[PDB]
Parts: sequence; C-alpha cells; structure tokens
Amino acid sequence: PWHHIENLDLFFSRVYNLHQKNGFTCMLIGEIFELMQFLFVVAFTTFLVSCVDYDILFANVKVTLPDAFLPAQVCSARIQENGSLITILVIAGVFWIHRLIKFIYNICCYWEIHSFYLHALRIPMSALPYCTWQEVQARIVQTQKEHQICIHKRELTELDIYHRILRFQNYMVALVNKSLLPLRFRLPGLGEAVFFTRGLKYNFELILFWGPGSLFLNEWSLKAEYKRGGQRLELAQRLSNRILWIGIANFLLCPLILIWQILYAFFSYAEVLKREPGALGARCWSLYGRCYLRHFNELEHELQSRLNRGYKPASKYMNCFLSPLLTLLAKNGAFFAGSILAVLIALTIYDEDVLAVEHVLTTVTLLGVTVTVCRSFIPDQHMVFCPEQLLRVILAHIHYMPDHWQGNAHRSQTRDEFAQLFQYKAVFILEELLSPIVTPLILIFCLRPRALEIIDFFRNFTVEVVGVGDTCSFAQMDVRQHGHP
Amino acid sequence: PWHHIENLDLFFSRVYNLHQKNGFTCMLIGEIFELMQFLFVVAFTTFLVSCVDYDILFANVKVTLPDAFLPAQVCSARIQENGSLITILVIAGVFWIHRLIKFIYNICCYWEIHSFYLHALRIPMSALPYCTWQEVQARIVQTQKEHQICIHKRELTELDIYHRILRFQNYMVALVNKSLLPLRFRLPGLGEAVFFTRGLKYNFELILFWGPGSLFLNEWSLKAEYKRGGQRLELAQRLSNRILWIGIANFLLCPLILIWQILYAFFSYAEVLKREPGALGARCWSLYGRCYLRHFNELEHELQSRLNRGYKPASKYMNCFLSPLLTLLAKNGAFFAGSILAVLIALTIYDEDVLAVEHVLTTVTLLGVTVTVCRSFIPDQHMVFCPEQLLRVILAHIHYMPDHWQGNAHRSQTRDEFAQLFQYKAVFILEELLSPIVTPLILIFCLRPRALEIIDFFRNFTVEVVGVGDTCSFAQMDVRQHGHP
Amino acid sequence: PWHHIENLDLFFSRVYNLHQKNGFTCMLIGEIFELMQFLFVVAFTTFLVSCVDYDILFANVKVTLPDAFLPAQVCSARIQENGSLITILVIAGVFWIHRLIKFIYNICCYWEIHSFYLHALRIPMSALPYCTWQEVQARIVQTQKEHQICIHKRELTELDIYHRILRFQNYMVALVNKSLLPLRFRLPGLGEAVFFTRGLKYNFELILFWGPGSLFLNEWSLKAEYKRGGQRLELAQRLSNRILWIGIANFLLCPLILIWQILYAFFSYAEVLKREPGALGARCWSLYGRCYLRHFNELEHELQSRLNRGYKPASKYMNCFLSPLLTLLAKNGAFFAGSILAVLIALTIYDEDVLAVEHVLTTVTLLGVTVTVCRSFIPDQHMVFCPEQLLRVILAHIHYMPDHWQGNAHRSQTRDEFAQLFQYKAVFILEELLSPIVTPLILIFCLRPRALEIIDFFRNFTVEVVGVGDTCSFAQMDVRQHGHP
Repeated sequence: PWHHIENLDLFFSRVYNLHQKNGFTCMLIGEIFELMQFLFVVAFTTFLVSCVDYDILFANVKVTLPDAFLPAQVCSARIQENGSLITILVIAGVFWIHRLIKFIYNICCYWEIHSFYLHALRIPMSALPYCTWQEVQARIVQTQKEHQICIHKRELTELDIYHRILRFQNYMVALVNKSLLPLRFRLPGLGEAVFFTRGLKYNFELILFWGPGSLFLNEWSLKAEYKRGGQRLELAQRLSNRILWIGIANFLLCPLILIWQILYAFFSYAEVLKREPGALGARCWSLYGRCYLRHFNELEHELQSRLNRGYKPASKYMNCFLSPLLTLLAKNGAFFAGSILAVLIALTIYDEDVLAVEHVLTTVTLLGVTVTVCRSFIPDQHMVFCPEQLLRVILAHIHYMPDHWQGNAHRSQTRDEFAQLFQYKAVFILEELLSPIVTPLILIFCLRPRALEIIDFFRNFTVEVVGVGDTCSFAQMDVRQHGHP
Repeated sequence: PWHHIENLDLFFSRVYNLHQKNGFTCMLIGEIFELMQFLFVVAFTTFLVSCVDYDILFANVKVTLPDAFLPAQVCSARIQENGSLITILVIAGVFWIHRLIKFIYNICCYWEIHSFYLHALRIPMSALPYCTWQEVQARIVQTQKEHQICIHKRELTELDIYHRILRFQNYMVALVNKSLLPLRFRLPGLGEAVFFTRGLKYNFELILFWGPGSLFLNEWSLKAEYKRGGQRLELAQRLSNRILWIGIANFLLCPLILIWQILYAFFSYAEVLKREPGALGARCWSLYGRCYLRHFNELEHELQSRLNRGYKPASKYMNCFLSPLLTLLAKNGAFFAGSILAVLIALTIYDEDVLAVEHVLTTVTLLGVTVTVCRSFIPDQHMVFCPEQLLRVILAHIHYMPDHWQGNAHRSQTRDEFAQLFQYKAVFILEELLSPIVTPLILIFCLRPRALEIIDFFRNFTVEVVGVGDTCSFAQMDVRQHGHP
Repeated sequence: PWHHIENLDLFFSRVYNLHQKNGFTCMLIGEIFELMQFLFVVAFTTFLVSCVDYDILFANVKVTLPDAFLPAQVCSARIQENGSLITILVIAGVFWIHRLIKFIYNICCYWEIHSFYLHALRIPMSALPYCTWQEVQARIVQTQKEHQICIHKRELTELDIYHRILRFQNYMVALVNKSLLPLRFRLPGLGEAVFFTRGLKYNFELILFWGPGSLFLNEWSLKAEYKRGGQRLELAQRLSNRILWIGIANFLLCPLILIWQILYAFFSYAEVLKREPGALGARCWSLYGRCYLRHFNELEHELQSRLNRGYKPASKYMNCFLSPLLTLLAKNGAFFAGSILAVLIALTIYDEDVLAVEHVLTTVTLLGVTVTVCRSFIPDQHMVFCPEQLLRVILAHIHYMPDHWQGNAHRSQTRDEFAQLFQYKAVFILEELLSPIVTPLILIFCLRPRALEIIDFFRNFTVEVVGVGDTCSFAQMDVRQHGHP
C-alpha cells in the first residue's frame, strides 16, 4: 500500500505530526475538542445575546436561573428575526462545515499513517511517547526495503526526510532573515516595532505556497516560468495582483475575524485577570523570534528544546531592568487600595449586615483585583544583578545574537532589541486582537511593492536536490550568527 | 536506678525516641493532641448526626446558628435511642480508654528517660534539638561506667545500640527484600500492583513479633523450638492457624476501621481539595519504598535524610513523563469552565442582584473548583528533558536501583517500576481507605500458604550476637544493590 | 553656576541621591506620593471617626453607602466640636505644612542638580537608569576642569567624593561597632535584645550631627572646643543636658507618634494578614545588621548588593532550625479548623440558604484565616540540612561574622546571634510600634551616662583629610572581621 503515494512531502509531514501528537487517539481527541471549542463559543455567545432576558435576572420568593431563560420557541423566534445575527450565523456555520469536512478527510488519511506505524515500523501506538524522533527516523530509513516508499531515488536518507518535512519552513526562515517581508515598522511614540502575527504568516504562506495560483506547481517544484529572468516584470506584476486580491479579501473578512478574536480572547483570558493577573506579565518567545533563532533543516521539537532551555535565563535577564515609574505607581496604588480594603474587611467581619449595603460587595471585589494587579508589578526587593553572564548563558542556547550585544549587555538598546525576540504575553494578546485590522493594510501597501524582489529571491536561491526536488539554498546568507545544528 | 532494666531494647528505643521528638514536653503534647484528635473526630461526628436538625438550617427575622442546635436534653435522648450508634460509641470509648491508659503508662516511663538524659548524660532538655544523635550516642557509650546499664557484656558499643534499637526493622527489611511477604499482585487492567499499607505492616508485626504467641519468647530471643528443623510442619501449621485467627479478627473489625478511615480522610483532606488540589498530586515515598531502599542497621533519621535529599530529583524525573490525554482533557475542561465562569463573574460585577438568583453561588463555587483542579494537571510548557542525569542523581542518594534502569532511563517500564517507590499522595490516601477491606483477604488467602517458608527463614537467617541476642543475618542476600551505610 | 556652592557635602549627596532615584521625575513623584500618603491617612481616619454614623450601616428597601455618610455640614460641625480631635488635627497640619515647605525647597535645589547632570556631565535624564555609579563618578572626576566645583584642593578624587557623601555614616558605623551607643539590653524571659529602630537612629543623628547645637560647627568641621581635652567634663555635661532635653521632647511627643504608627501599621499591613500572612514571617536585615556589616567608605547600593546576594542562603540557614512546639500547634490547629471548615463548606454547597444564618459567614472567614495562618508555620517536610556550607556562603557575601561561628554552626547560640542581624518582619513591625514609647527611656537613662565617653571618641578618632575636612578614623578598631571593600 505504501508504494503509490506521489506526495512524500505530505506523507512524511503526517508521519512526524502523528508522533509529535503522542499517537492517534490523542490527535483525534484534540481535533474534536478544537471543533467543540469553536461550536461552544458561537453557541454560548448566541445564547447570551438572545435567550437570556436580563430583566428578571437583575431583579427589575427567590428567583431561579431557569426563569431568566426564555423557552426554546420564543428564543428561536428572537434569533430568526435579528437579521444582523443570522447573517453572521450562516457564515460561522459554513466555516465550521468546511472545518468539519477537512477533519473528516484528515482522519481517513491519518488512519493510514497509524497502520504504517503499526505494521511497517513495528512500533505499537503505546510506545510512541517513549520513542525519540531519532529512533523513528532510524526505523524509517533502515526498513526502506520492505515498504519501498521511495524507489526512484537510489536510497533514503535522514537528510531526505529533513528536506521533505521542512521544504517551506526553510523558505520562510530565509525570507524573514533576509528582510524580504514587511515586519518592521516605525511608529511615533514607540520607535521600532516588529509586527509578526499568525494572520500575517498564514497570508504569506497562502500567497506564496498554497493554492493553485502560488509559485509552486504541485508540491515540490516551483513553476519553471519562475526560473527564467526574461520575464521578471510580468511575474512581479502578477504576484502584485495576487497580493492585492488576497488583501482585499482580508479587508472584507476583517469584521468577522475581529469579532471572533474578541470573543475568544474574552472567553480565554478574562478569568486569568481576576484570579492570577501575573500570568499575563510572563514573557514568551514571539513568532518573529521563532523564525530568527531557527536553524536550517531544524524540526519543531529541536527548536522548542533550545527555546525551553533558554527560557529561565531570558526571564532573569529581562527582569534585571527595573521600571522605576511603574514600581512607584504600583506601590502607591497597592497602598491606597489595601488601606481602603482593610477598613471594608474589618467592618464586614465585625457586623455582617454591612454585606447587604449596595456597593460593598462590588467595591471589595474591585479593590481586591486592584491590590492583586498592583502587587504583580513590584519585583523581589532582594534580587541580584548579573546581566553579563546571563547573555552568555542565553546565547549558549539560542545560538543567535546581534554582534553588538556581548559588550554592552545592560544598555537600553539591547533590552529594546531582545524584547522583540522575548515579548510579553499581554502584548501577544493585544497584537493578536489588532491583527485582522492591520494585516490588510500591511498586505496592500507594504508587501505589494516588494513583489519584484521576492521574484528574484526564488530565482536565485532555489537549488535542486536530487531525489527531493526544489529546495531553498542553505546558510550562504551569512547575516546571522553561530550555528551548531 | 539504671541497673535493673532487663529490657535494654525498650530502654534504648525510648532514649532514641525522646531525642527524635525534641524533648519531653513536645512528646507529651503530641500524645495529648493525638488523643484529642480522636476524641474530637468522634464527638463532632456524633454531634453532626444527632444534635443538628437541618430543617430550620436549610430554611424549610434572621435565624441564628444556636436555633438549629437542639438543647442538650433532647440531643442526649436522641443519642441514647439510636441503637446502631450507641453500639459504635461503646467500642470507640473502650478503644480510647485503652489508648489513654497506654499513654498514662508511657508518661511514667518517659519521665525516667528524661531523668536519665538530665543526670546520667548531663544533657539539658533545652539542648536536645541542637545535639546530633552521634553526640548522644557518644555520651551514652563513653559514660557507661557510671550508670552501669550493661555489665553482663564486657563493654558497650555503638553497634550494640544499633542492634538494640533496630532488632525488628532488620527482620522486616530482610522479609520484604526476599519476597517472603505477599505485597505484589496482578490485577486486570492495572498489571503489577504493590499493596503495602500501615494496616498490613501492623498485622505482620503483630503476627510475628508482638503478643504472647509470636515467634519471639520475651523480647530478644525467638523460642528455641524455632531453631530446630525437626518440627517444621507443626510450627508452620501453628503459624497458619495464628494468621487465620488474626485475619478473622480483622475481617470482624473491618466496618469500624473503615468508618474511622472515611471520617479521618474527610476531616483531614476535604479542605485541601477546595483550596489547593495540587497538593494531592505531589508524590511521596511509599511504605514499600521505605523498606526497599533501607540499609541494614540504619536508624529512621539516617534513612529520612537520604529520602529527603533525593526528593526533588525524583519529582523532576517523574515529571519528565508527559501524560498527553490528561493534559488535553485538562486544557479543554479548564477552557470551558473558565469561559462560563468569566460570564458569571462579569454579570455579578455589573449588577449584584444576580447573586440572589438560586443556583449562581453554587455554580460559581463549583466552576472555580473545576478550573483550579484542571489547571493543576497542565505542566510547565517550558521544561527541560534530562531523564538520564536524574537517575544518576537519584541513585547517588537512595543507593538502590534495579540493574535494568541505568541504560533505558526513559522507557515506560522504568517509570512504572519507579512509581511503586515514589507514589502519588492521592493513591496513598485511596489505598489507605481500602486497607481495612483488603487486609483480611491478604492475610487469610495470601500470607497463610507462605507460613512454612517464613519458618525456614527465621531458622536459617538468625545469628546470635554476643551480649545483644538473636539478630537477623546481614546483607548476605545480595538481591539488592550498592550500600555505603 | 557650579562654582559658588560652599556645601560640597550636600551637593554630592544630592548628585548621588538623584541617580539612586532613577532621575528627576521619579524623585518628584515619590515625594508627592509620600505627602499624599500622610494626607490620605489623616483625612481617612478623621472621616471614619466623624462622618460615618455606623447606625444605619449596621442595620439598627436596600440601603446605599451614601446614606451612612453624613452631609458635609453636619460632619464639619461634628469635627469642629470634638476638642480632643481638633488639637490633633492642628499639629498634624503644621507638621504636614513643614514637610510640604521642605519639599518645595528641595525641588528648587534638585532642579539645579538636574541641570548639572544634563549640561556638565552630558548625561541625559533618560540614560540614568542605565549608567552605573562608577560611570557617573568617572564623568564627575574627569570633567572637573570645566565646571570647576573644587579649586581649593588641587584636584578631585573618587576618594574625595566617597568622603563627602559618607562623612556621617562612617561616624555612625564607628559608634555602633565600638559599643558606644545603648542598643543592647538584658530582659527577663528574653535575654539579650538588640533594640535599634529608625527613631533611635534619627535621635542619635539629631543629637550629634544636625542642629545648631550639635558637635559639628557648619557641615564639615566639629567645633574646635571638641579637640581640646582640657574641658572634657564641661562638654560632657553640656552634651548630657542636650540629650536630656531631646529625650523630654520625645517623651512629650510620644502619644502623637504612637497614634501615627498604629494607624500606619494598620493601613499598611492589616490586609497582608488576611490574604498572605506568610509574608510577615519572611526575614529582613535589621537596622543594626546594616550598621554591623557595613564597610568604611561604602555607599548604600554597594552594601545593598551584598545584603541581596546573601539573602537566600541566610533564609535557608535560618530555616534549618525546626521549632518543634510551634509546628505541633500549627498542625493541630490547622487540622481542627479545616475539619470544621470542611463541614461548613459542604453544608454551604449543598443548600445555600445556610449562608443566611447569622454567624456562618464570619465563621467561614475566620476559619479560613486560621487555616491559612497555621499552614504558614509548617515547613517543607522534605528539606535538606547543610548548616555548615551555608555559613561559608553567607560570610562570602556579608564579610563579617563573630569568630565563634565557623565551627559551631548549628548550636542554639549561633542562631540567637544571627537572628539579631536577620530579624523577622513581624518583629520589625512590632518594635517599630514600641519605638515611640521606649526611645525616650533609652535616651534619658541609657545614653545620657555615656555622654563622657562619646566626647573622648570624637576627640581621639577624628582625622583631618586635606581638602575634605574632619573625617572619622578608618578601620584601626580591629573589633570586626575580614574586609575586601
């Protein structure tokens, strides 16, 4: 069965993804919960908008929750008459239908990879989470005589698998590291800003790689017309038109994606603010820092291990920069809020009839939230300052650092350039919210004029590895730093 | 006064226990609080069952708590007519009376050890928590001419004290490490299971060591009839009858012990679930792992130091095994629960009349508990994987590891064999609850057929150390690994 | 402009303080918030005492908070008739007026230091938090030809700046380390007690350094009459009279300072007890431990770095001393409180009409506080004991240790002598509350008889550094230990 594949790229990608997902049942269950998350968000928002009445809920015999819920018939009648809501529900239904169809198609293709694991590799589905990827790669390459997946090429090699899995991630790394994509901007009051989100990356990959109109013919060969310099201008113009149309589509879909992002951000993070608002101050490796610190021919887990080992030194380093004004404001606000809250709590404990006064419960809640938020900006008063060994420890893991960082380890310029690789979580969320608004502006006005230069890149930096196909040229662009893959 | 003892075993055990309890007043106070804990549990459960009425409490002018409490006379009348409760109270009273009498007898014997510390050793009761056991041992052995506790033997030795204190723990170690006790079982759906609890250990020590019918004549000499192989079968049969009778007694007492265990588990752990349910996921060294990693002639603190030093590497190692399905379920349940709880909290903050709706407070409480529980199964997303150095660091402390562990440090078999030495806290509680049910079945059906082999052990592995008595043979059974006492 | 200063001591102190405060705007904002803190405390306490009525608040249609607030006119009438409150308000107003006038005067003098930073040093106010003090010192000393601040002395030196900033802190260090100040006391039931607070230090510096009647003539020269031994007795008598008058003034002001301290302690710490009572068990370097471990000619940040680096080993060391009785009491109290609270929480969750019973909410709150407090005295059950390497690591940072500490690292005497350098936070607060009561007794009865010896000190241990002035003799008093500045 594993002879007529013709899509070894997708086959190896699935073989890797099924091992990274810890088997088949876990993958199926994750996909099911993703679908259920979307359905639950949509249904819960619609129910909140239509069914509940909020009149007999806000009290304007004890009243139950089911009284505030309208019966099914009148709620359906109120739903089917909104007009501006059924037109959103239709689109959110067709999108979910497309997603469910894609999931149904993916299950029938992942069952075959499950069978390929069970029989061809002799690896049970209960030994996957205990087999490193090197062992699975060795079992793939050494048994390539039985399943005979690739006979055209004389043999199979680990480098062949690395090229098959990472044919487009190498192109993305080379495009980001040669400053061929518009992800640096100058803003008044902020300065340099790196705006790279998931929407922008998805749009770049849709414009350049996927679709029947992209630069790559089938899966592993860019169209031969893109290997001839005699028509640079015409190809650049066609790519510009494609980018313009995709940007127009994004601008049209902007409000739906914005509503979805707002709803998801609320349903996902509006409780962490209440309970533990310090979790949104912890930093994470930005999406640009994942493409800047990535080697060529490096799988996702190989990069994630390095980004994990260098996470605590990076947090320590970014904590070595005291923000004085923020700490002053936090200290004083915490003092005032706690001084009012102590009086409120004492009056509540003495005689509890105070809990019946109107705005006492809300005041206690909001003052507790204020104290908890303010006490999260105050660093540990006894912390050491070693901002020079920390960069050495970090560079020993991430392997990449601009050359003007080793000496001046404590300046204000090094921090403002490391913060683009190691960004806040709140900034991540905030620029995830603004992505559906800014992405069309970036695609229409900023990426479109570069459509010529890109055409040159794919023409000058695409090699032909025998048996694999058209791959990206390796680290000849010595704009980055030390390697050690 | 310290010449006519005749029970040097118990004397040295008390001298060690008074130092391990940080003096005399702390020991007295701990015993008093244990008695008060038992009395409080029983009295509080009886009061909850009988006095309170729960009719005018559940509301079916503001009502006070003392209204729900029945007056003393009617509560006593309701207690003395239950029949199925006074028969439990009588037994719980005679058991507590026996415990209190034992405590009263132990105080009059520990005051003498206090005097022995003050005068014979010249160690004030305020310098005990600052004197290591080596110093107390040296002061015992070097001043053995004044108090002349042991004149029969020519001198006193540290090894003599070690043998006197640990005469039965060595026997327990040798019995557990030679697989002479039934504590490994095969279960459908679980596989290998090590069931070793405090009830089983207490029953083993009662069957073999304590009592006027055990194998040991007075304190330090097993009956001479157990040193002759001419009557192996008769002694095995007598031991089998003894085990059967003790198992029958345990089976009869099963319901009382089960009720006590349920009540104690509720009163002790039902609040940690509410506030911090992650404390019951932290692991601890099981009761079998304390007898498997124990050297011969090793006091309790000498073993506890090693089990403390190797606690954080063991936690790190057991955390290096990601449970994928549990993490998926936890993530999704936390998302859903928090998404509902955020809406509830926002509606509560906006207008607080919502707090009067019937099932809003209970819903908020249960959803908070659900979020807090689910957020305790999600590991740190940035954690390193070094499961090979961790076993080296652990073995450098616990000194014992099966030989097929060093190489294959990340397999599923090594984890399932280390988890029997380092078990969950929730599993500890759960198998503490099932102990009064399973212990009689283990004693009647599993330990009884081995009654012959044990008789051989005590006959072939009991040496006679001069001046000390009948002790267990040392580590000639090379079934374990590296030592270094 | 920077030629006619004549007060280089204050100028260099301000230049250092503006850099330690992270610029000018942060300093201004901190001073403003200090003034606002005082004003807020006074106004809030007066409002609580007078305006609110607590009759219609304790409930003896839903009642609002503004109903309990009396209208402005009747509240002003109730304020202006208290008599025993307006006499406190007048004093708290004149003190705040003096503070505000001092702040207004300090701003007009710190703007000049801001200009001196901007122009003379060419350091923008946005590069201060990224310039170590060594760089600012180098820019001060190397550009001393342009601003020509000090021409009398041939040149300027880093040692000159060190002497100018720390002319009185060296005197305080030498006075504390020669046992010339009464800060050790013998108390029945406690033993040795080191009572050194901020009030005592302020009074010492006011008696000896500041004021027109102190020992120092203008700023940098003690009166020549204090360099002649022909009048030791008369000068000692005059100093004794001065100390007596200052102590009488403190005894008169005692009630106001005591009221202020009580109010500030409540408004600042009465919420940390509720939420996280374990933060008041964490230790901090006492005010005596900051003067005992301080080198000569050592700025505040140079000492704070050492006190920061040696904070975690010191906490570990002070945690290695188990308090047995406290742990027993904490365990048992936590058990009882949690056992009652679990029943209350279960009854609350089952049927919520129980929340309307009178003393259920207060009971739940107080039992939660009790459980949270008791669970803060229980140490980690798996902790290592290495109390000998910890003293080495600590001494490698604090540089000072009595000689009888290295060997006997675990005795009860070493802990009771380290706890005076590393005290609790609760003890700090408690002896901050008792300071206005004990300070006059210490100044009148204990410091006054020493008034002769001090007069000898300033006469025998004051050298004349050329260009700087009268400074304190360096570490010739070899009563302390290893240095390495």
